[PDB]
Amino acid sequence: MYKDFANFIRTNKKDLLNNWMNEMEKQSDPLINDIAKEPMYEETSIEFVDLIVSNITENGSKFNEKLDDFAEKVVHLGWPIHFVTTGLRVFGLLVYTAMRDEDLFLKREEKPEDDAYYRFETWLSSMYNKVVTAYADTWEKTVSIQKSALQELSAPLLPIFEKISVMPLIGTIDTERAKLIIENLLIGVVKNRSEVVLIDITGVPVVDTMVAHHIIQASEAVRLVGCQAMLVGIRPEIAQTIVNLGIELDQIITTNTMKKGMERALALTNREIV
Amino acid sequence: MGIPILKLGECLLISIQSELDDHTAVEFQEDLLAKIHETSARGVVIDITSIDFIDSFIAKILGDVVSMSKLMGAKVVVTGIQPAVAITLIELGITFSGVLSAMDLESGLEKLKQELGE
Amino acid sequence: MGIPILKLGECLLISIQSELDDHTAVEFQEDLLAKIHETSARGVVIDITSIDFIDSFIAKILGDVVSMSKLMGAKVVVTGIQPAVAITLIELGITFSGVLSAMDLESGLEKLKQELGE
Amino acid sequence: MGIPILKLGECLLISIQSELDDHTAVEFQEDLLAKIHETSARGVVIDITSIDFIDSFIAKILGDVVSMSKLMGAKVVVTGIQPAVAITLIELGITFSGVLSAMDLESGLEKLKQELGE
Repeated sequence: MYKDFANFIRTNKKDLLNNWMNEMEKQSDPLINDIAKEPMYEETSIEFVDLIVSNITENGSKFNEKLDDFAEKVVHLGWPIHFVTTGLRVFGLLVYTAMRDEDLFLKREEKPEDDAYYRFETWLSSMYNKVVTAYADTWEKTVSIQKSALQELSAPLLPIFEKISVMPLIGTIDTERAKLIIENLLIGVVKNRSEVVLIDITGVPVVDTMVAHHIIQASEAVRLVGCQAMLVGIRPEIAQTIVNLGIELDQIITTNTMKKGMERALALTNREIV
Repeated sequence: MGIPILKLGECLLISIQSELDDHTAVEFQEDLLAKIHETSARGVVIDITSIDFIDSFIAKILGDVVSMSKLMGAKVVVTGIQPAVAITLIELGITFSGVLSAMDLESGLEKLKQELGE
Repeated sequence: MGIPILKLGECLLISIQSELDDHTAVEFQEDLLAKIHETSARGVVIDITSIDFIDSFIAKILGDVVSMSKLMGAKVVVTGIQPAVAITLIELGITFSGVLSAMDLESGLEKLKQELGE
Repeated sequence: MGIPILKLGECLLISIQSELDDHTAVEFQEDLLAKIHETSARGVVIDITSIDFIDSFIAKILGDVVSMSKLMGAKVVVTGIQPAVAITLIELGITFSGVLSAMDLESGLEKLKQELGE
């Protein structure tokens, strides 16, 4: 039941206000005081806790949307899952204290039993479950969109000259980025015909053994398709790793920087320098 | 059946449209060798565009075919080995495999024409 | 699967290896038309050397294909049409079959090169 | 302190006078890499005249330097690796060690100049 539960929430709201004034001291007092004033936070809390059980014992769509709004507001406000968990813990603490003091349960009886005594905790857990369910949706969505953006941005082959396809990569290449690089480079050289592909290594902070191995294999595969691969702008740490790999390092034709890499590629296409 | 030897311009063009391993490998190698010996062509041009799956078998078969053709004349894999099979070729059949022509058959004909004009 | 259409110098090459009825003729005409439509080639070259027996139906199919391609581009039956198939093609499918070489692929390719370069 | 990096013309010159085993080897490695990354010179020249005794570590480090700055430009080990150190380099550091100029730094500079001019 949700009616008498709301009738007792009419005082559990003041109990939770006491809970808030007890809890605000322990964690981030200046931050909480500065970001929002106490009366506004208190009224938001009582709105969140009072209309949850205003429906007929089943659910409420409007308050579900309000709970999602509260979850996103507390995510933006600086209350992660840990802070909401501390809030739930202090909620339980002050509910227990009020039970000791108020002693006014749901069902009318000269001495009520454990039924409502634990139905209170079950309803608290249900509210917390709904809150955490609404908590992670926006975070997962933004993680997904950021992952898609990094997936698309790692291998820009769009910079293209006449018979030249310069491919700059600047991020820290890991396993996934290395596989993405090789896949996109091969598919692009397939789609767009070319003769020289400049791989701009200048920018990557650290390349481990396997990433360097896959980059050299990318160069060899591009050569095997029929296009010279000029690995341009390699930095001494990457040279450290590449030679320490121990593979043969004569088929790759490197270059100090794209300034002269472009003109050397044009030199390969003898009459394209003009 | 599926090994279309074509002769033109004192060269030879061959094409693959079968995409299977065993009979393609054996019949292809024997037929290409038999023709390149029977008709004296300096440059033989091979096709891989249709192929979209390669294992170690066909990879080593192509390597041996290129080696033998080089043992009788100029050899080129005119069409770029597709990426899904380029990776397989480079992991196991580690070879330069003659000269290449960037998935352009006409480009390979031009390359062999200029290399035989000298 | 058995028709290796090839491109070189913005021309087109065909290779026929097996004869069949009601499947190969129709699939061949459809594939050749689709190819010559998607990639614009002003000269297409067809091959018959392998075949050694043609009835009325294949002869009519080849005549229709010749006129078909001539409706959008010059073509040639470059390959020697063998005496039996030549006699049958005259006897039932009465058509001059456009410009033809019918000696070997090289001769017709050279003829098309010299007729299209001008 | 022991790594006199000199830039003259469109080149880079180095003279070695430490012959120490580990510390000088690594500091020379790092200084040469930092200099070649800082200033872009197509040819770098290394001197080994002062040295007459080299163990495995220095030979490996020198081959590593050859690969290192070959990944960004041509080079010559101008000074003739002395007979003892040459033999040790062969028996341990098995490589061609880039282009060489055999003890005449004028000859090495001239060779690098004519290689860059063309």
